Amino acid sequence: MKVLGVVVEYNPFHNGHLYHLTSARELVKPDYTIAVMSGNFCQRGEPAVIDKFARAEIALRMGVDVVLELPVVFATQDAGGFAFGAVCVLDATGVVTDVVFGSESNDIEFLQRVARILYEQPDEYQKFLHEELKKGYSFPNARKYALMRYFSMKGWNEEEVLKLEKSNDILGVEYIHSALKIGSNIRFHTIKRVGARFSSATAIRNLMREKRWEEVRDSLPEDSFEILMREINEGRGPVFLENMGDFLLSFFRLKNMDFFEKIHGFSEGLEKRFHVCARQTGSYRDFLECVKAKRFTFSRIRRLALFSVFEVNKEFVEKSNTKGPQYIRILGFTEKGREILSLMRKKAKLPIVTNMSLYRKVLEKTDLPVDKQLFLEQIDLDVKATNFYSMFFPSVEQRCGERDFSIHPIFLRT
Amino acid sequence: MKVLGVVVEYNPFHNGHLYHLTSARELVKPDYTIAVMSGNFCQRGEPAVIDKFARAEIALRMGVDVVLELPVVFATQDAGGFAFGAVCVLDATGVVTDVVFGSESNDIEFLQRVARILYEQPDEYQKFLHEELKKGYSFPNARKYALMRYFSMKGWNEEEVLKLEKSNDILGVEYIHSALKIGSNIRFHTIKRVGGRFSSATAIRNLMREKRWEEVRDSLPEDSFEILMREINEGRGPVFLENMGDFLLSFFRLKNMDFFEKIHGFSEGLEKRFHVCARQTGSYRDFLECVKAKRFTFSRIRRLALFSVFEVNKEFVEKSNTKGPQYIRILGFTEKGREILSLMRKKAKLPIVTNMSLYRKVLEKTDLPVDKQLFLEQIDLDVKATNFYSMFFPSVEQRCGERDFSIHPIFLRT
Ligand SMILES: Nc1ncnc2c1ncn2[C@@H]1O[C@H](CO[P@@](=O)(S)OP(=O)(O)OP(=O)(O)O)[C@@H](O)[C@H]1O
Ligand SMILES: Nc1ncnc2c1ncn2[C@@H]1O[C@H](CO[P@@](=O)(S)OP(=O)(O)OP(=O)(O)O)[C@@H](O)[C@H]1O
Repeated sequence: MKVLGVVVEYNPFHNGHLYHLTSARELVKPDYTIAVMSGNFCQRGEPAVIDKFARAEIALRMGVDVVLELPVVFATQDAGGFAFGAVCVLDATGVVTDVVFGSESNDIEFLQRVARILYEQPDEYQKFLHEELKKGYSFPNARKYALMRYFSMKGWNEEEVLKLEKSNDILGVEYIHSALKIGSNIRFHTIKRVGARFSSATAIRNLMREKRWEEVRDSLPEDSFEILMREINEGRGPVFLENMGDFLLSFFRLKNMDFFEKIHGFSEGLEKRFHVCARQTGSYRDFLECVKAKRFTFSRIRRLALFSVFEVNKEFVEKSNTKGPQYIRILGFTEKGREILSLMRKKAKLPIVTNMSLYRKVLEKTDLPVDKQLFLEQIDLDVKATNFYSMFFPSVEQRCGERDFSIHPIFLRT
Repeated sequence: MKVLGVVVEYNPFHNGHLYHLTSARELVKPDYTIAVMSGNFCQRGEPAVIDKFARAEIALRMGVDVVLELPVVFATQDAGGFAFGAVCVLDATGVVTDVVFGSESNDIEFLQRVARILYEQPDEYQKFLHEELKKGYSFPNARKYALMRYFSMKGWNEEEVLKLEKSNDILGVEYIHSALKIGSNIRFHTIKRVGGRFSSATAIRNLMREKRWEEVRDSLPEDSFEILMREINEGRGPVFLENMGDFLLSFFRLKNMDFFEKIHGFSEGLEKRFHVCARQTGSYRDFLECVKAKRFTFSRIRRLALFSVFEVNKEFVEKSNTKGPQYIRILGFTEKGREILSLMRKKAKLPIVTNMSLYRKVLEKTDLPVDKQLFLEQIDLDVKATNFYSMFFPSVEQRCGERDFSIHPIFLRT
């Protein structure tokens, strides 16, 4: 039988997301659909505008059967790490046969060809890559130029490689590359991205900031808007990066360069830039602009700020990017979802965590040969991120307790 | 020639402080007056309501000739550590002859008698203490009972040991004790504490919170009130603990018990209490009440919160409480003050820091047998505290830069 996996953030779940999910299901005709979803922080280094429990419920309402958390250590990395974590979780379920992602080109054959080269690492490609890195280009640029030069040597059209300047197709190549690395049999598919009625998740979050609520409503499915309003009515949203800005900036003034040198992703003089800009600027917005230069994107800097505040160190990320996620966290499922979750319990290659109050017992008793210390470090980060995030709920009445322990997986009858 | 030393916090400088300074000057008739003053955080675990540069200027205008900073590692400790740092700084100037402190008993002979016992550690006293250290008693209590039982054996009145339940006389004993430890020749004196026109510093900060400025005005010398208004009008005040509360509470959610176990001052299950209360409560006020129990003072809990965010570890404090402050930091001086500073350059036992941009050069060039690593760690903490505190200036425009480097010692002309 067929099971559709999808890799998602849903920050917030909007019409474009409904378009993807519906397209994916109609294309593949799966018996079940499983989503692996970023938690309370997304890949761009921002908080989710409402939390993962709310967004899990929306995913269920929109046609997902089971929602899994993509652990924080992957959810907040650049595309390579993000993709690797996401494919490991989907593959580890033991049931996912097909994955569909939105694509600018909608050219799956092109993406598979590129993923194969990056997987096999032919020496001519490596030679080109090394030269470009030596020339001082950043890895994404160097890889691009190296692939182009490789395409040319092969008598292919190198201009086709320009498709990899588009974010979603880059991610696509990384999903496929990850599946190749871990030996997964998952079939990958593209669907065409449309619009940016379809506003980007970032535009919609900006509409919320400006309190243009009618336009927000026009951008989201009804159940998504309803849950968004629910969270806002109870003071659990919206949550914006700028709400965390004074914390981040103040926290960096507590740290010296020695600290940042241990944090994953620091290189190219970024330790000194974090150290100096933290002391010379008075707001996180100004901080970001101070650290920012030609060779750094805002998303890279914002990711580094999250890695710093959560003390996500180099050794921990190295192990996570080698051994992968050590557990499957269930954020929610439907009555129909029970059926595929039951099969996962038989077929999964990682321990399944439903009841967080039990996760240490799950680890102690599992037959699966996981890395115990890595498991504990990974899930501790997931919990820490939730606990930190909840301090920024607008209403103080919502800031108590550990929501990973107090909120069980969302459940909806079918 | 006589130089009056005074140990002070001045948070803010009020009429009781003017009474003390006037009384001390009348008693000692000093040629010069040097204050050693807590920086931007005081001994009760709270931020100074305006910063150290403003309060140093107030001190000079009220008749102090030279203001020195009490380094943070001492300023934020309990009475023993606070006193030790303060007396070390004053003794290290090489010019201080007399120290006068406010006293509940105004009985200097008694305070001297108690410090002598603590310093000389009689056999009988040590026995009692070891007994009392068992039966679960914390040291300051076990000490009090050991002292009482000691007083009985010698045939003195043990009820008199209850004079040491009083805050100022506790400090008095510790100043004298510290002077004996380091072999200081400083003469200590008491003046009786008096108390309308006299409100405590805590009462005045609450008046400020409630915006009763006329009552604040009535509690403060004119120049003290004037500079308080200046800082407020210029967006550098007031600064209250509750302004830092969300930072502290959020920060504790980033930490596990292993972290608090390394922080100075943690014992008696306080690590578990910090950890659990941080996750169970939604505000720092609620956090503090959660941690509070009969055997804990709020001041101790508040101090521990400060040691936690500044990562003031057990070993760093143990060395500091052994070797003392490694530098004399000058916050301000008058014209008259320049004179005694000139003599200090010949007589001082620690390196003197005027220009913070030069402190590494000072440390490099000094012939004094300081601990260089400890010097660097102590002054790093002073700078960190200033930088952290400045993020809580009400005006965002005032939050940039490192004030320790941007603001030279205050110089007042006569
Ligand atoms: N307009 C659109 N058309 C088709 N597919 C889309 C889409 N928008 C998203 N998807 C697909 O929906 C899936 C989940 O999207 P995430 O939650 S990972 O958000 P994101 O893609 O970064 O959204 P953004 O910020 O608005 O660009 C992915 O396969 C998308 O390609
Ligand atoms: N009313 C008073 N009478 C006599 N001396 C006093 C005094 N108030 C302060 N002093 C003396 O002034 C000196 C500086 O006091 P800090 O700056 S250390 O403040 P603090 O004493 O904690 O003030 P509080 O919080 O208002 O009780 C000390 O020797 C005091 O004894």
